[PDB]
Amino acid sequence: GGVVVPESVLKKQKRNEEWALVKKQELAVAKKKSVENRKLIYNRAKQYAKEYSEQEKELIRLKREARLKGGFYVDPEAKLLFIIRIRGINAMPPQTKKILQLLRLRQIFNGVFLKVNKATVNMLHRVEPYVTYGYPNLKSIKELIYKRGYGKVDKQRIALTDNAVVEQVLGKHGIICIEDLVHEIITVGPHFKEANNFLWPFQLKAPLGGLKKKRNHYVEGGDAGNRENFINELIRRMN
Amino acid sequence: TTVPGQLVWEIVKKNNSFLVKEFGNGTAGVVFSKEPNNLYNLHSYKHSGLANKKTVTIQPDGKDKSVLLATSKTKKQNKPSRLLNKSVMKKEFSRMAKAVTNQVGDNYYRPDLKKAALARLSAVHRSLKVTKSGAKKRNRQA
Amino acid sequence: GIDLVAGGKSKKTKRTAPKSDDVYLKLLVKLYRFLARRTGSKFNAVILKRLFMSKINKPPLS
Amino acid sequence: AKKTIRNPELIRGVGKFSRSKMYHKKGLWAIKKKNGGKLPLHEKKPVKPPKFYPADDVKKPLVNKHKPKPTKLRASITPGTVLIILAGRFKGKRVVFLKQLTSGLLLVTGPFKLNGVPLRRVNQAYVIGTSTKVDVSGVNVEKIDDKYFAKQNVLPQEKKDEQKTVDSALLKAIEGIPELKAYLSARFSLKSGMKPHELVF
Amino acid sequence: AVPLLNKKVVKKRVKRFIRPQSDRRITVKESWRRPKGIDSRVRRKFKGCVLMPNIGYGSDKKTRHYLPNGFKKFVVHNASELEILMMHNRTYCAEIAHNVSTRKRKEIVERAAQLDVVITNKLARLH
Amino acid sequence: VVRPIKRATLKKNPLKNLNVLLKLNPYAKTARRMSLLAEAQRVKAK
RNA sequence: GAUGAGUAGGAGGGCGCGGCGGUCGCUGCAAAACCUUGGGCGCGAGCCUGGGCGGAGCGGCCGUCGGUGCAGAUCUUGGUG
RNA sequence: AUUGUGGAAGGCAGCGCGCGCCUCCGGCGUGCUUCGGCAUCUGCGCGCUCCGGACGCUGGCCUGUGGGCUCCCCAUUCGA
RNA sequence: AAUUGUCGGGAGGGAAGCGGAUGGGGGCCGGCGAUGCGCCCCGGUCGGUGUGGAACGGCGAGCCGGUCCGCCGAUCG
Ligand SMILES: [K+]
Ligand SMILES: [K+]
Ligand SMILES: [K+]
Ligand SMILES: [K+]
Ligand SMILES: [K+]
Ligand SMILES: [K+]
Ligand SMILES: [K+]
Ligand SMILES: [Mg+2]
Ligand SMILES: [Mg+2]
Ligand SMILES: [Mg+2]
Ligand SMILES: [Mg+2]
Ligand SMILES: [Mg+2]
Ligand SMILES: [Mg+2]
Ligand SMILES: [Mg+2]
Ligand SMILES: [Mg+2]
Ligand SMILES: [Mg+2]
Ligand SMILES: [Mg+2]
Ligand SMILES: [Mg+2]
Ligand SMILES: [Mg+2]
Ligand SMILES: [Mg+2]
Ligand SMILES: [Mg+2]
Ligand SMILES: [Mg+2]
Ligand SMILES: [Mg+2]
Ligand SMILES: [Mg+2]
Ligand SMILES: [Mg+2]
Ligand SMILES: [Mg+2]
Ligand SMILES: [Mg+2]
Ligand SMILES: [Mg+2]
Ligand SMILES: [Mg+2]
Ligand SMILES: [Mg+2]
Repeated sequence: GGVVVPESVLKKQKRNEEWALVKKQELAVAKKKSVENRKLIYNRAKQYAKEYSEQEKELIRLKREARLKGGFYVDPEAKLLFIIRIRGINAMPPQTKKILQLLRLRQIFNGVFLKVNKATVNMLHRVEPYVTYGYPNLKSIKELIYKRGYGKVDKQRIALTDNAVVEQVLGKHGIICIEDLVHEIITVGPHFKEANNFLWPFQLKAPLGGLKKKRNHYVEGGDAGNRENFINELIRRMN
Repeated sequence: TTVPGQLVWEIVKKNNSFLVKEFGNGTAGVVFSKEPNNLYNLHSYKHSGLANKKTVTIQPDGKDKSVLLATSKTKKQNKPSRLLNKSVMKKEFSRMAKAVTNQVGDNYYRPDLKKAALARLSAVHRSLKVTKSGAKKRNRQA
Repeated sequence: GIDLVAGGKSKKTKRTAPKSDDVYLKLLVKLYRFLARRTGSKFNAVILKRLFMSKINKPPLS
Repeated sequence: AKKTIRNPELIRGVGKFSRSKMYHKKGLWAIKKKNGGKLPLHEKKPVKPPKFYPADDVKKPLVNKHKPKPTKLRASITPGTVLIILAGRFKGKRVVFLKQLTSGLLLVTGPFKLNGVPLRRVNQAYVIGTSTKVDVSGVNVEKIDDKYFAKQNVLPQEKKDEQKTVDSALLKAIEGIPELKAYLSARFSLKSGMKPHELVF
Repeated sequence: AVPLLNKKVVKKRVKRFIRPQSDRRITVKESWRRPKGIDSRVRRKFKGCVLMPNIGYGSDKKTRHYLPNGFKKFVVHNASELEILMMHNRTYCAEIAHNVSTRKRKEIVERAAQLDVVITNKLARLH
Repeated sequence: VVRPIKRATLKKNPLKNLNVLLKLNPYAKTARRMSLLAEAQRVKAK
């Protein structure tokens, strides 16, 4: 009754369901893992949000406390910098050209974060007229990572459309969501080097409203050098 | 075929009497194959009528809107005069469609060519109808 | 402009296929292209690469 | 069953109450008790041979999740509002807005007696809504719809009578406002030094 | 026959690339030649000069070589070669070769109607 | 011994598209609701 | 996923000319060449085609070969302003 | 204002209505709480949405003085 | 082909030609642009489960099939 199914077809069909069964189990296992992760990242994001507000109020309280006692409160030195290249790639002296490459600033208006230490600060001092930098606030870090954040996966530029991209590279370091990535950058945590290097250099646009004078230092009324908290004002117009 | 089909494809894929190439070897290049046992006349190992022991032939047969359904015999690869198992069909399209499905897919002869064979049968059958009566619609709508 | 070398492209050349027209060698290459891809075996990957190599890069063994 | 929505939306897509609050309001705690301390589990909701086989596999477009929404009505346009037509044969004429049809077009009347504009559909993008309002409470146009303006020349007498019935109830309201009859009988136009971006309507 | 192609054809450039100074000199033909001169302003790409063809002008691969009618051309020299397009009548259109006799064109045109194969020049030399 | 047989997502701005933001940061919904409710109380109080 | 300047220079993939070994064709119901404000294809070298002229040969494809591609040389011969 | 590239997936994410009652802009049970609240209970089924890249409707026109054009001549602004 | 006459179109305030963008006037193009499809009945035409023959096939002695002819039944396509 009916054409006899050849042995080859039966063998292939038998293995297909086994692969389908194993493949099907992944969705159930992955779905449960995903459900738990959503609660995890939700609580971490809630915890991070509380920490940011506490730090802001903690700084205000300390400054007021010093005022009441008649002394001074020296704010902690900035731990994080955001550096933007403001000059082109023409007529590059060899030393500046090398340093900008180490900072991953290969194109004008590209931007990157940089941890603050004597080694990095001295490097930055040697490319002062080619860059402008300062201290990014929480808002700036959020906008950059959320709007123009791309992850380097296997030396490829991948848009941070889902938290799976972040976990694929930084998962072993405990960073599983974009909020974890934001927290690591802002606080300069133990895994800042991996988290920051994971971020592709930000491809910012030409500033809305333009620049004053790229050839002069920000102190002289130009645009180059350290502008401290005023980098945030520039980040709004370039992001 | 008398040698493995994969070996034959390596030999005939570059040059054979049925290979039709036009417009050079640049982007404009167009390639077709015109062996009678190539359903889509495509120059590929899948549809090749030279590099496959099991091949399907569907073409008009003689007169009276008859359609020939011939399949190459697996044990007669060295006997050209008896390689084809011809079956002349002169019934409705639905009956012919079932016969093609039975001799191509149901017996696991060339299941990968079932879609091509039915389309080939559909094209051949339609042309026979037009020949008997003549063109009546331009088939340009949609 | 972008400060890269040759637009970030590789300037290295390696054999991605045999230079020979031997039909049997190409069949072996097809066989071991499949094995390397579907198994991830380091042995298969090494075998596939050595099938591309020129005569002097495949010296005889006594 | 529930008579009102449990979670009002502060903004589009965000509810007023959190998940913890909704659990109390949904009553899942009560449902759990009635089912032996467990939330009940349900079950998932449980041809002709072709006459021609195409040679090329057919391609079907991917699914698009966006669904069109009904055309919005400009805030300046309210029932009884006087509208100025900006295009077509009736360009410049002032008509009375009656209602918005299901297609999103506006149902307007001249009225036909005053300016010769009958019951007609006018696209919202080609009209300007003025600040003049004429009462249309006594006007009944429930019988009018999109199908009333659909093709299938002499105008049938049936539509002429329908125009008069709607027109008659509107003339009395118009006559109440002094100088409104003449206002609706004259077309709007731009004179020398008249700047549209400065005009108040 | 209904063409299978559905994407619109976008021509990056419709004008031809004329050889520099072919207007000035009769002996210099219009077929493109890359200028090799050291001072050539065309080679150096000064604005307001003749444009040179480069790969950037490449047409979309999905609409490349498609005629305005929506098909690709295949040149046919007899009835037998016309039958090769039976299964590609929604993609390829036939064009009878310029040197085919009027007597043999009638056979090709008649056969193409039966196979529903588009002929681009079916009215050629029949008057 | 063979292993089992095996397109780019259009990036959207989470700063504008709500659902995209919630996909990356589920807590963003709670922050949004609290800010809206907090503002409503202040407006009513004034 | 990234990326695109290029003289001298190098290399790759292609276009075109004339034979040879094969293969598939066209032609007195009109081949080659030539002409055209006909039409189309290719980034481009070029290719396909309508019409005309002409009146007897010609082309595609694979391989292989060469006295194989011109705007210049106070270039050669011929012709013409 | 510019733009719809893709044509295999109803996936991912966030919610709503049912599966328990009430006087229904809301109310009724544990845990935690800064007493405002809370991803603490928040599972299933069927649906919705800013959710793995545009869909829908209407008209005009279809041998016309129409439409299209890479072809020809010419004009004009910019370039040269 | 250079070059020349003629007829026709057009332009021209001390060069002309050329790149790019439109416009005017020409010339050219019906694969330049469709007219089908689905479901109904009127008629016409052409073929239809189970058993008999003819020439064969797929899988490997034996199972599993289609094509063509004829005969019944079935009475649709
Ligand atoms: K030959
Ligand atoms: K020509
Ligand atoms: K040759
Ligand atoms: K838009
Ligand atoms: K038309
Ligand atoms: K000009
Ligand atoms: K002349
Ligand atoms: Mg400089
Ligand atoms: Mg960049
Ligand atoms: Mg501006
Ligand atoms: Mg300036
Ligand atoms: Mg300087
Ligand atoms: Mg670039
Ligand atoms: Mg270079
Ligand atoms: Mg072109
Ligand atoms: Mg120079
Ligand atoms: Mg000719
Ligand atoms: Mg280059
Ligand atoms: Mg030749
Ligand atoms: Mg000429
Ligand atoms: Mg040739
Ligand atoms: Mg010679
Ligand atoms: Mg020579
Ligand atoms: Mg010369
Ligand atoms: Mg030279
Ligand atoms: Mg000379
Ligand atoms: Mg001389
Ligand atoms: Mg002289
Ligand atoms: Mg599309
Ligand atoms: Mg001449």
